[PDB]
Amino acid sequence: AGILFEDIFDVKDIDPEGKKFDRVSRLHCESESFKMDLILDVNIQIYPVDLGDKFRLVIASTLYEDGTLDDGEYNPTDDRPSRADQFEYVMYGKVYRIEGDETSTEAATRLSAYVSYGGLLMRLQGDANNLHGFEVDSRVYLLMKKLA
Amino acid sequence: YMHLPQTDNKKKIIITEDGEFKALQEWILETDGVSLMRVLSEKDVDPV
Amino acid sequence: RFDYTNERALRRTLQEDLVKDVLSNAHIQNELEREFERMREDREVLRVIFPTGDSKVVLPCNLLRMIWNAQKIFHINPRLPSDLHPIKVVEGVKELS
Amino acid sequence: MNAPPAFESFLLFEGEKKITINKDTKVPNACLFTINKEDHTLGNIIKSQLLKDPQVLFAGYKVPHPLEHKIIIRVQTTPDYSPQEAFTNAITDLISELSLLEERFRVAIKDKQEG
Amino acid sequence: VMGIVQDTLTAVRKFTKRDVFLERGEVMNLLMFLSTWDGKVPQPAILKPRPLWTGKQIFSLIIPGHINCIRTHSTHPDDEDSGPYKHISPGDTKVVVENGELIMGILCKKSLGTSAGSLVHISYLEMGHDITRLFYSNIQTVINN
Repeated sequence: AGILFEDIFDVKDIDPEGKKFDRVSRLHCESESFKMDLILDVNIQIYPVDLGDKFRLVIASTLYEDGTLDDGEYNPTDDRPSRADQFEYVMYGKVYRIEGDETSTEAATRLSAYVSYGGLLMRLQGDANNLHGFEVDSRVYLLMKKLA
Repeated sequence: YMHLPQTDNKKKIIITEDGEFKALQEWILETDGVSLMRVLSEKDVDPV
Repeated sequence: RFDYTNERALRRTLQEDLVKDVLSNAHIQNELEREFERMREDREVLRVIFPTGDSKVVLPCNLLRMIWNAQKIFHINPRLPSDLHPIKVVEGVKELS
Repeated sequence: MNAPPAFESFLLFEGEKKITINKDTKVPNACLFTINKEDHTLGNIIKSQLLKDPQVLFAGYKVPHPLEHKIIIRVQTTPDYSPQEAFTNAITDLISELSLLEERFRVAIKDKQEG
Repeated sequence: VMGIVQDTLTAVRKFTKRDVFLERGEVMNLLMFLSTWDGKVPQPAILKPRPLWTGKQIFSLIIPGHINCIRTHSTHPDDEDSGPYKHISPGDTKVVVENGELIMGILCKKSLGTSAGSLVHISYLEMGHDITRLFYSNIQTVINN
C-alpha cells in the first residue's frame, strides 16, 4: 500500500495574503471527517483550481503501491508495473520538518508535517494518529483528483 | 558638551540582581582638548 | 542544569536503562552537578571577559553546523528517545578538551 | 596577429577524425559522440530528432567553447537498444524528412509559378 | 573573496524563484553543462499531467556533497519569523539547504556572495578547494546557459 494519508479536502481560500508568483498559487483547505488543516502550493497554470473545489488527497510513499521500493530516479519508459494513475495531479517531494505543539514533557497531541515538492511547499496539520506515518527526510508522493 | 548617549558603547552597562545585562542612560561629557591627568584627578568623574 | 528529579521527562528524552542509571547513581548525579558548577564558573569568567553582553565571537570550529551535519549523516530522529549517556558526553568532552 | 583563418571553422585538416565515440562509464547504455567542425545547426536538429525516440532516455548536445569548433552529444538508451543505432536512425530519419520537404517545396514552387 | 556576480547572480535569483518550471529538453540541455553530474536524471517535482522540473532541483544537483546552510533573501519580511508561517514561507524568502539539497528559498547575494556564512563559504569549509572550484564552474555554466 504505502498510503500514509487519504482524505477529501475543500478549498477555502486561494492566496489570502495576495498573489506572490504568477504560476503558483497558495491555497488553504479544511478537510471533513478528519478536520485537517492544509496549506498547499500548486502550479495554477497546468492545474487550475477555483474556490469551493473538492478534491481527494492521497499521500503515498510509492506509486506502484505493491510494496516495491522506489529508487527516486526518473524512469519514464517503465510505466508498465501498474502505477497509480487515477489522479490528475501528481507531485514528488521530501518531508523536511515535523512540528509538535507539546513541550515534550508528557506526550504529543497534534503534529504538523512540512513537505517540500521541489520548492512547492506544503504543511498538513492535525492529530498525531493520522500523522504517525510521516518520518523526517523521507520521500513522499502527492496525488490529487478533483471531485465533482 | 553634554549628552545622554543613545548607543550602548558609551552607555553604562550593569548586571541586575536577576542576572541579565541592562543599559542605563547617564550623563556623559565630551570635551575639546585634552587634560587627562587633571580630569581624572577631579573628584566628580568616573576614574575607571 | 540537568534535571534528574523528573522521571517522566527523562523517559521522554532517554532510554530505560539510561534513566535507571541516572536515577540510581549518586556518582553520576555528582558528576552532573560538577559539570553545572563548571559551566556557572565559566559564565562568570565570560561576564568578566565580555562586558556589554556581546556574544558574536570568532572561533575556529562551527559546533552548531557540526551537530547538524551529524544529525543529517546518522539519520537522527528527534521524536524518539536516544541511547547517548550523559556521563559519556561529559567524559568525551573532557577527553577532547 | 592571432586571428585564425576563416576556413578552420568548417574544414578538417590532416589528422582529425570527424566523429569519435566514447562510452560513458558512469551509467550503462550511454555513449558520447564528439563531432568536429560542426555547430548548433547540426547539434540542435540531431538532439530534437533523438528526443522523439521512445527508447532514448537522454539526449542533448553542447559546445564546450564558442571559439573552438566541436560538439559533444551524449545519448542514453534503454537496454536492448544502442545509442549508435539511435544516432543512425535519427540521421536517416532527418534525411527522409528533408527529402519530403524538398519535393513538396518543389511542387509548391511549380504550383505558384504559372498556376 | 570570490563570489557569484553579474548576469549569473541576476539569473540565479530568477532560476530559484518558486514559479519556474522546466520541461524535459531544457532539463537535459542544462544537465549537460554539469561537470559533476552522475548521469542519473532526478524524479521531476511534477509527474502528471506533464513531467515538469523545478530550478531548485537543478541547483540542488549543482550543490556538492551534503552542505547544510540557512540564509535569508534580501526581501525577507521581518515579521514572518515572529508570527505564523515561519517554516511555511509565503514569499519563499528563507533559504534552507539540507543534506546538499535546496529545500526552499530564493538565492541572492546573501547566500552566494562574498559574505561570511554563505553557501560558498560553507562549501569551501566542508568540502575543499577542488570541489568548490567545480561548484563555481557548474553554477556559472548551468545558469548562463
